[PDB]
Amino acid sequence: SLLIDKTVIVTGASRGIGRAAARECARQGARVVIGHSGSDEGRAGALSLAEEIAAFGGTAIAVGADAADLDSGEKLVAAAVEAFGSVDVLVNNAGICPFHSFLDMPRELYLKTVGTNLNGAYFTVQAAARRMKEQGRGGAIIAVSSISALVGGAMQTHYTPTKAGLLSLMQSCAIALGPYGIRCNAVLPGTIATDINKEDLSDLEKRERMTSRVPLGRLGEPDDLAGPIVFLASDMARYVTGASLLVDGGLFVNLQ
Amino acid sequence: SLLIDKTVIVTGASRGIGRAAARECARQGARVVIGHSGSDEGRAGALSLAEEIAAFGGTAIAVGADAADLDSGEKLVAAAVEAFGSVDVLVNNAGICPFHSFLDMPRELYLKTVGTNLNGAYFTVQAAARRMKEQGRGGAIIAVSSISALVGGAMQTHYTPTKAGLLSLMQSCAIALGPYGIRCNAVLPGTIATDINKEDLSDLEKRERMTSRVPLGRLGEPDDLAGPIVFLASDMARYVTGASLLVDGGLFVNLQ
Amino acid sequence: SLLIDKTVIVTGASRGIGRAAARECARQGARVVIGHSGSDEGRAGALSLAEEIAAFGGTAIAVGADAADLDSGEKLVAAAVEAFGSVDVLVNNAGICPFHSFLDMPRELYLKTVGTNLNGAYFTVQAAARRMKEQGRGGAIIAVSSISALVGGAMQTHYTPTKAGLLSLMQSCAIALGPYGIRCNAVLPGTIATDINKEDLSDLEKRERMTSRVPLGRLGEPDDLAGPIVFLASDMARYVTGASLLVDGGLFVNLQ
Amino acid sequence: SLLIDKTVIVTGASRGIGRAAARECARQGARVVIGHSGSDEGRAGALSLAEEIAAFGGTAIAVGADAADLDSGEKLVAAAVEAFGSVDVLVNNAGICPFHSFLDMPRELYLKTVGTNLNGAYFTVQAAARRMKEQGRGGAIIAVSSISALVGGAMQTHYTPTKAGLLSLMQSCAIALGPYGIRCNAVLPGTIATDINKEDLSDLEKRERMTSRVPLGRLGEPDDLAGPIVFLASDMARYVTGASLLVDGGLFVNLQ
Ligand SMILES: NC(=O)c1ccc[n+]([C@@H]2O[C@H](COP(=O)([O-])OP(=O)(O)OC[C@H]3O[C@@H](n4cnc5c(N)ncnc54)[C@H](O)[C@@H]3O)[C@@H](O)[C@H]2O)c1
Ligand SMILES: NC(=O)c1ccc[n+]([C@@H]2O[C@H](COP(=O)([O-])OP(=O)(O)OC[C@H]3O[C@@H](n4cnc5c(N)ncnc54)[C@H](O)[C@@H]3O)[C@@H](O)[C@H]2O)c1
Ligand SMILES: NC(=O)c1ccc[n+]([C@@H]2O[C@H](COP(=O)([O-])OP(=O)(O)OC[C@H]3O[C@@H](n4cnc5c(N)ncnc54)[C@H](O)[C@@H]3O)[C@@H](O)[C@H]2O)c1
Ligand SMILES: NC(=O)c1ccc[n+]([C@@H]2O[C@H](COP(=O)([O-])OP(=O)(O)OC[C@H]3O[C@@H](n4cnc5c(N)ncnc54)[C@H](O)[C@@H]3O)[C@@H](O)[C@H]2O)c1
Repeated sequence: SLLIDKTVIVTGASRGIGRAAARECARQGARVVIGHSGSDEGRAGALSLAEEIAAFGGTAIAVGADAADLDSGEKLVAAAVEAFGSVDVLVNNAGICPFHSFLDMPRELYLKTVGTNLNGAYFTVQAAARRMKEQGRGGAIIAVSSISALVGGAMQTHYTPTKAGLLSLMQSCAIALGPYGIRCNAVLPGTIATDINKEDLSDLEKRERMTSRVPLGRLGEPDDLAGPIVFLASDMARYVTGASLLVDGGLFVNLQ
Repeated sequence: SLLIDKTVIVTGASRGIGRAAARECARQGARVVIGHSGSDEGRAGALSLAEEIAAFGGTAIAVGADAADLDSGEKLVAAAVEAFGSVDVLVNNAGICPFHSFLDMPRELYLKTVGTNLNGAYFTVQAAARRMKEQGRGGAIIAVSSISALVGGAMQTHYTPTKAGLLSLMQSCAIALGPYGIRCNAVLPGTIATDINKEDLSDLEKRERMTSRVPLGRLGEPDDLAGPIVFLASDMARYVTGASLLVDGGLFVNLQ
Repeated sequence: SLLIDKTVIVTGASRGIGRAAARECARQGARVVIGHSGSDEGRAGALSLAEEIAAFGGTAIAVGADAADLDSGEKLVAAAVEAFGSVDVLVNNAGICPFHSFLDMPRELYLKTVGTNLNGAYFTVQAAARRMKEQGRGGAIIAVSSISALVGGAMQTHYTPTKAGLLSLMQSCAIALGPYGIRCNAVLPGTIATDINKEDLSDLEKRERMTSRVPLGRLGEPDDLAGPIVFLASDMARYVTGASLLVDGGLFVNLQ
Repeated sequence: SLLIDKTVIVTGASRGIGRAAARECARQGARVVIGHSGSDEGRAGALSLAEEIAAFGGTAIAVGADAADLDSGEKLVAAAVEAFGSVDVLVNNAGICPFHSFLDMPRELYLKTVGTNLNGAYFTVQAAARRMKEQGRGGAIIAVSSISALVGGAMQTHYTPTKAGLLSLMQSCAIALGPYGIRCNAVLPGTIATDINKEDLSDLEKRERMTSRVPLGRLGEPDDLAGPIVFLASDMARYVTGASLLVDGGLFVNLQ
């Protein structure tokens, strides 16, 4: 078990990658904080994860927090220190991807995605990093960006820069927090059959073409990101910081 | 001269890389629109540059437009429309780098760098692209990103995401704009001796440290970015889009 | 323990990164095949390592196989077949780095680095992959590339192409082997204090220069590469293939 | 005109990218050396280029040289110094790509591609770089690698590592030759409708699918690489070394 006493903050853990990451952390011994949207969907799924975690002997807390609200980071660590006394791992997973054309992009739609995926993340890692610094025992930070941090997307001109900015954030934060033992890394998932990609997969017309492009012959599911995220949060990656890791089943390298 | 018919909009052309790029384009026959801060230090530099190219057979205006103000997009478009009739090349260069440590980064200063380097660039590219599509004659977009789009900066945790997002924006835009003949590329300059780093480089015991890391043996000057920017804006790059071009004297590869 | 049933072939496991990786896999329950130089300095290290893991409940043999000799592929396969019955994980680690300047690089020494690090790796991966396909149970390939696969080295113009080709080989192999359940990934270690750079790091006035470039504040040790190699070889990386994993303490991103 | 006195060595310039690069160099004032395979195809096409160059007032020489023959580099510079007195630019374009499956790759087929695309290139850049060094006036080196230096290819496990090795070579050579003004860069063309891709395009079944993936809406032709190569050889790129440049019409960023 890899996080036997580390307490892990996972944002946007209602469903998708964030949910499966928080669950596997508890299975490795972590004391998870299940952050969510503060919506009733977020509140319900988080309790479900919290209830499922204690079902096999784990412990966790559900805390609502809007990633666009720049005060959510310090509230999430404040809930984590009040509940478990320390902040050791931050999985900044919260984000949105509203597909939209570029030349007619609304200013509000763009600024809501930059604030949620980038700006809100910047102050969640900041509030978390501070706690790891004055704790003096190090820590791990994992940002969930995208394969789109390395390529483009015609309907994601407002999305891919936030994901490439999350990667770059982990690169610079790796330098600023390096001397304090705080390693910062990014996971770049490929096509994960989640709710963000539901509108495309609900067509089931090019899902067969989506799967065709993945060399592993299948789409990703949230538990594909659980293993890599807890690896980056563990002592198995003690010398890993400023790195990205593609979790895409070969999608990136498979040129056609 | 490789920009004869073209009309070029260069943001942040009052000083630094933007000035040299706007100067070299006009010597290649271009009709330049040197946007600037709206400052009178920026207006004088633009007007001086305008007079400079006026002295040997070039054309240029000067349009004060705050990049943090997203209306500046349609402002610089209409100004290049109402004086030159077309917009054929956009060089998005306006950017700030206020060196500051990560854990005590003010919200105000961080939003000021995101809005000035990324948000204002998105809608500046969007506004310029809408004109290129409406004309139906193709075009070229060039974003001045940075070597910091591939590596980190301890005092630039607020800065490197904007440049990395500038890169990713060029990638996603090259897809959405490709079918319309609009090429979008990023130039990645290394350490260039400008006023973005005048104080940062006046250590006088650390400048030569950065200088010894450049295999070419010298720091950059804004004229070194002029050649690569006109090339990417020229027909020499007819099949070049969605690409990045390191102009760093070998700094990135020099694993010193 | 995450490699219970698996059988691991580790080239160049007599010393350095290969030894630590072969040691950690067996503590994860693996049946290790520590290939070595055929040297008696390599045989003793392998036999010592074999006895080391034999001391706390592990299994291992020792197979002398020159990586420059491309028959060594089918040799290490048959040796793992004729003793353990299967080959499930291949860690291609054997490599030389004979520091030498570019313009006076002998043909013999250059071909010796290409053949040992790349050519012998290609057919070692090919031979191991043929067994994984014939079994039809999937598998994992892990190539020890380098941070030098993304940056340059003035005294490694013969060395960095082999590591960059090792990266690209993992990408192309992840496509051809993906449908057969065979994942192929590269680990990119930074500056690791081994005997590949004992003389290069004994300047004693340049070691701390490289050390100050690592944000984590220390050079690597072979045990730092053990965690990432077993992870990529484990089911934690079920959806990870064609990926690279920087293990450098932040060296790559630290634009010092 | 960008190379008004520079003398340019282009290898494998019979047809394809190498031919169109040598021709555009002459149109920019260069004194070209048209290297070719030494076959009768190579001899014929080279004379045709040489005859076509002098048709518009240029000057050039045809020289046969096998890239697999490691002595071809010094012979190519020896012919260039005997003909024009200096070596200033080296476009190492020679290479092959025999498509073949991985698990049944012949040792001879692999070693002939590593020797032609990588090993032969390493000593062609070496012989050329030496001349630029003792000339003391600098120079430019351009290696034609591939988009496959960044991705994979199922039928190119023997090909993509040589192309990624060519990139890495330019990165390390940029460091070793930096202090001597010798800039080394790589072009990464995408899908160029040449003879290497003829067997796929002669099917014309997925050529329509090949074009579908390119955002510029068309395949590449050799003159798409002429502009970028002469840019990298000119004073427009005086601060550009250790860089790669994608010339693919957006193919790399267009994820599907
Ligand atoms: N869909 C993919 O395949 C894919 C690929 C690469 C990266 N990502 C990224 O992974 C992350 C998870 O997305 P997903 O695939 O699990 O789909 P998802 O719809 O399940 O989103 C995951 C979580 O983000 C939460 N969230 C959204 N906005 C929030 C806000 N302001 N505050 C707090 N929580 C918020 C949601 O409530 C949800 O729980 C995203 O950031 C996404 O950009 C997804
Ligand atoms: N010089 C370097 O080392 C370096 C390295 C990497 C990237 N860059 C980038 O190069 C680009 C060129 O700038 P520079 O740093 O070379 O010279 P500079 O810093 O001296 O001037 C930057 C320009 O940006 C303009 N500008 C600043 N804020 C603006 C605003 N709100 N609205 C409109 N215009 C504004 C200014 O008018 C100015 O001319 C920058 O965007 C920078 O991010 C520079
Ligand atoms: N230590 C570093 O700084 C560093 C950095 C980047 C990459 N690497 C790579 O890590 C890998 C591990 O080696 P190391 O350098 O860490 O330790 P090392 O240099 O002390 O030993 C290298 C291993 O390779 C084996 N080997 C060498 N030549 C061989 C041959 N012809 N045939 C069979 N085996 C042979 C040796 O038995 C030895 O155990 C190397 O391949 C190296 O390219 C190391
Ligand atoms: N086909 C593509 O789209 C593509 C994409 C990326 C990179 N490349 C690379 O560009 C280069 C040019 O290939 P191409 O697309 O023009 O097709 P091509 O068939 O025309 O090959 C170009 C030249 O390479 C020459 N050549 C081959 N082997 C040689 C040898 N031993 N010695 C001397 N010359 C030799 C050939 O005679 C030919 O003139 C190649 O190295 C290729 O790997 C091609």
